[PDB]
Amino acid sequence: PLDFTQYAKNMRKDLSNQDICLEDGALNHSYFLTKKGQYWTPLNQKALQRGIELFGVGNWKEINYDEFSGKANIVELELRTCMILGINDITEYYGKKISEEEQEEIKKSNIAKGKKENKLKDNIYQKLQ
Amino acid sequence: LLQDIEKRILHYKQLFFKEQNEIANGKRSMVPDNSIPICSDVTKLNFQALIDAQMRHAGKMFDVIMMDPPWQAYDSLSDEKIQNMPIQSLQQDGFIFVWAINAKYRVTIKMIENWGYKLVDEITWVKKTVKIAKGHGFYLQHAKESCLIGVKGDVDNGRFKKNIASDVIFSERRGQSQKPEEIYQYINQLCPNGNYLEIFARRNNLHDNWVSIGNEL
Repeated sequence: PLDFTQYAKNMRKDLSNQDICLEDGALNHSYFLTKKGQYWTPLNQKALQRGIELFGVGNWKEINYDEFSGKANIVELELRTCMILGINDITEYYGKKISEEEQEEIKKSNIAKGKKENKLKDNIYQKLQ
Repeated sequence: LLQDIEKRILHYKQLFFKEQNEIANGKRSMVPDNSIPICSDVTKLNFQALIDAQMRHAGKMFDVIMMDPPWQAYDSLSDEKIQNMPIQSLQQDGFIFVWAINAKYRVTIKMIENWGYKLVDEITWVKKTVKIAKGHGFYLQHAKESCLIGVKGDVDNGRFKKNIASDVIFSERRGQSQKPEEIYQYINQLCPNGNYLEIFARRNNLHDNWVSIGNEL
């Protein structure tokens, strides 16, 4: 005659760090699959996207100071950028600063092309070498 | 070989692309949904906030508490700081568990008594090879560590069931350092569906209905 599940939420709201649980107060499994201290927050995702628009792809050292203060694995960036553009070889886009409007298109475009070619795995287009 | 190394790299990024994708799709955490992890350092922690909320959403206090203090596990807190934690506020009518390395065994005793507990039982944990444990004991080699249990208040109440568990525990040392799973079962015998706490808690050991505080969560 106690609902533990509800009890969990309100506690999780005032007690647990913002990353740990969702606004509703549910607990977000994203934080818990990633190693601790390595979590990639929505908010600093916006920052990656913003960083590409300002400094361009493969500008990580320049991009890194501005948006991720320490901050983050230089590799994680490039891997995440591969995701933004929907390709798995990001080489083609390097040194080009791309607007958020355009990252959306490239990703949209790259994926459609991958789907037709039947070389899209995990929602990322695979690129021939 | 350049070609092989180039090969692994792309094979590897794909997993990430896969995983980051499933996560997007709601892939579950290992953690049970009902657990309530909190990340803090106890020294930093104000326990008032925890008490206010617990009273607020349960109108109750913790049935059980557990501990693996990081004596000078192994996060090197000042011995006094552990001792001087305000555990007494945290629970009013319940059991406490605490893991004492042979070095701290007496000191631990003195510690629970200070917080007002009465020592009633000790759990023993053996490390079966799968069957025996090799420990570089100061006088006698150690093949166990042990959980010291103390009580305060009325457990004559229905919730705690006497004679429901055993002193000895039998498990392998998974994910060392990791405590045996079966402790949480044994706590189910003692308490069924009771509000539990744990301090100094690892990510691996989170369970439903269990509050947990550690700085690695």
